[PDB]
Amino acid sequence: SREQTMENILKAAKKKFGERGYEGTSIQEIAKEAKVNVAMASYYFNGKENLYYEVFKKYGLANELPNFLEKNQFNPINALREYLTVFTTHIKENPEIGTLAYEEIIKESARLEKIKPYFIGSFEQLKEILQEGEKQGVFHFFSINHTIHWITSIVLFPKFKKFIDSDLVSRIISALTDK
Amino acid sequence: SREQTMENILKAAKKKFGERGYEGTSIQEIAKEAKVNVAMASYYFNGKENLYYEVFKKYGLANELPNFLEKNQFNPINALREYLTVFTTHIKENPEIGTLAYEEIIKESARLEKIKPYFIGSFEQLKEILQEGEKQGVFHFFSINHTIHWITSIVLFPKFKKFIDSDLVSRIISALTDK
Repeated sequence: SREQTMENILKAAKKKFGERGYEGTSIQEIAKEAKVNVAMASYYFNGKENLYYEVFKKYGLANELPNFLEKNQFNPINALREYLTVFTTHIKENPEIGTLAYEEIIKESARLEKIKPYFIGSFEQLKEILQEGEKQGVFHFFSINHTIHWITSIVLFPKFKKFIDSDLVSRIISALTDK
Repeated sequence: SREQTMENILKAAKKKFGERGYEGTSIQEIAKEAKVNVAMASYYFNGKENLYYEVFKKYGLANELPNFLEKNQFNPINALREYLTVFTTHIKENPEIGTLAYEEIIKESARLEKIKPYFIGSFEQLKEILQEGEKQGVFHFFSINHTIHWITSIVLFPKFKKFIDSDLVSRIISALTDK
C-alpha cells in the first residue's frame, strides 16, 4: 500500500538525511535505499523538501512527549531528571538528531520555520523546567539562555564532550543546584 | 600554474564543502565550480579527502593566530576581548566555519584526528585565557568545560542565539566576571 511504502521511504530518508544532511542527500539515494523508484518516492511525498519535513513529523520526539513537570507534580529535579533521561537515551540510540538538529536548529535557517513546530516544544519544556526550578529556589544560574545553550550541546553532542573533557544527568543537576 | 589552479580549487572547495558538508559534496561539483576537470582536481590534491584537509590547512585561523595573553601582557580581560573580537568578526564574514566546525568538531569523528591540528589551538588558547582569568580571580565559573561549551556555541552560531533569545563580547565578559 502507498502508506506502508511511504513508511519504508521515511525510514530510508531518516538514514540518508542523517548521513549527508538535506542539501547533501538526493531523492535518488533515498529511493535506492528504500528499493523504490524516484518518481514514486517524489509523487508520494510531493518532493524532497516535503519528504524531509515528514522525517521530522514522523521521528520528532516532541509530539509524543509527556509534560514532565505535571508528571512529576512540579518537582523540577525529578522533572529534569526524567527529561534528560528521556533525551540522552533516545539521542544515543538515534544519532540522526545529532546531524539534523545541528543543521537546522544550530547552524541554519532556510527551512527553519517549517520544522520548528517539531522541535520547539522540547526546548520550551526544558525552559519551563529550568525556570520552575529557579522560581522554587533549587536551580541557580546567571543566564537561562547560556544554560539552555550548554545543556543542549553536551546532551546532543557526546563526542564534543570528549573533545573538551580531554552519569551526565547527575552532573547537570549538580551544576544547576550549586550556589 | 599548478599551484595557482590549486588555489582556485581550494576557494571553490571551501564554498561547496561549506554548503553541503564533506559527504554531501562531490569532487565533480567542486571541479565544476572551479572551472577545471575532475581528473586534474583529483590529481592535484590526491583525492577528495586530502582536498578537504587542505581547506582546513588553508583557511583554518589557528596557524596565524597571535598569542593573545602574551600580546595583552597576560591581562585576561583584554586578551579575551581581543580573542572574541578576532573570532566573531571572522566567523560572521566566513560562515563556512559554521557548517564545517559543526560537522567535524561538534557532531562527528571519522576525519577528526586529521583536522584537529588545525582547530585545537583555538580551543587550547580560549582555555588558557579563561584559566588565567580564573587564576587571577577575575573570572568565576563552575565548569571550565561548560563555559568553553557555551562560549563556542553562541559565537559560532548567532542564529541559534536568536532561536534561544526569542555587544556579544561585552555580554560574555560580564557573564564571566559576575559573582
